[PDB]
Amino acid sequence: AQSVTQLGSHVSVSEGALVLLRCNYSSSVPPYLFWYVQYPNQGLQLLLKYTSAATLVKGINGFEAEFKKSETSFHLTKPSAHMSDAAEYFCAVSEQDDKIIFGKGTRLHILPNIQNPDPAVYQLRDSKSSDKSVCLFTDFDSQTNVSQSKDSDVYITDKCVLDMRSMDFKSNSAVAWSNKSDFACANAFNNSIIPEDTFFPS
Amino acid sequence: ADVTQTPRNRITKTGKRIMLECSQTKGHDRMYWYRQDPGLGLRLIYYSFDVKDINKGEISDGYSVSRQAQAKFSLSLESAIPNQTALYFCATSDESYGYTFGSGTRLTVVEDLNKVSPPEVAVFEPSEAEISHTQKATLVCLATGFYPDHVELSWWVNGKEVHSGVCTDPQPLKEQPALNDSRYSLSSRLRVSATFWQNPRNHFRCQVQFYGLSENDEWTQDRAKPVTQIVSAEAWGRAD
Repeated sequence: AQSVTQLGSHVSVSEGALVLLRCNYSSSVPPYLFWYVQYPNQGLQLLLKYTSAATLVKGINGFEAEFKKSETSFHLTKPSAHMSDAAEYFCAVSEQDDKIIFGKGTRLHILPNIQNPDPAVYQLRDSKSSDKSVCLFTDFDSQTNVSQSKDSDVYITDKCVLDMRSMDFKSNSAVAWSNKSDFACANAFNNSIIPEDTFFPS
Repeated sequence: ADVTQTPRNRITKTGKRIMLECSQTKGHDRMYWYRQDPGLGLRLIYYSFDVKDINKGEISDGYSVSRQAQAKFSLSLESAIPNQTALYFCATSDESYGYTFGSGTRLTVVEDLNKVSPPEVAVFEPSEAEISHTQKATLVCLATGFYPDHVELSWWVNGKEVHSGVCTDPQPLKEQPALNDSRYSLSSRLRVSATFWQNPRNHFRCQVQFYGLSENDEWTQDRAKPVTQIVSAEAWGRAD
């Protein structure tokens, strides 16, 4: 009879904005409630828990959650979204006096604040001998998304954000490649809506 | 509660009995086996409050367990099938919901070991046009033609692992999406300053750890036996 519900498998937040991850439970009697984080590649870490006691609970790094019986809620918040907050988050509940049951998880995607975008498609060459190449779509802001290719011999990856700590510099990129003789980087992203000012060098 | 699990990574053929073992030092009464799958969270398989006390969780079908000792809780796949591919976590609890998780077992079940294949890995050097336009330089690593999807990719600069300036795709893509046993590919980017790329003394290596066959596995093909191994590709900096 008891369960826990997280809303949205994947959610976005702007870099710097309030973080809000929602959890609701279905137990008649208030349960104990838990929020775990799983940073990429790693196991589960407890952030905070409601174990009757205080209604407003505090975790590391600004995380908090308020138990609200009247709306059967235990939403996780943090005041400001940082790129390091990218992870999967799991709400969990006590059940049958003998276990913890886990929600399905929500992955938090943080959209970097790119104030000076410089969208571009570049061609890169194999370091070992090669008429072998890939195309790199890079430096676009977070209004651009990348579409899967229309052609079964062209491969296109999801966008990914890197953070060059050396220069305090973040950027988006997606990669495209093909074995085809007629594959040109000018055409690699034709199935995506790209910025009108994308740079296409010679 | 040093909670430990064995094995850490395993590939198995379908139709085999496979055992995962959980051990603890704190001797808590309560022990649990969960599986994690994308979009489903952690689902309970079985749990135990003492030796010879066993309770089904939500997904107990296809598994059995034994609580051989206060310190040990074993999970078996009775006859492995592909949808038992998952990350498996054991846990202990105190009597106040204080959970301790093991660090996980990544298990992949394949129908046919003949299809196992290590990746081919290549590094693609930065565009001149990027360097001129941005004064930054992005290297791309591509790992292709691997099966199953059971790899770890890392970058190494002058022999030291680097995390800054890196982004690796969160999941590999299927080379042939219509096939149940398609091979996979994966990309990663490493971005550095143009100055750093232009130093011919700097060495850049993409490393892919592949998990495959063990020494114990039969291999009947002429091609290389696809054992667990590292495959790398490299580039040096280029003044021109």
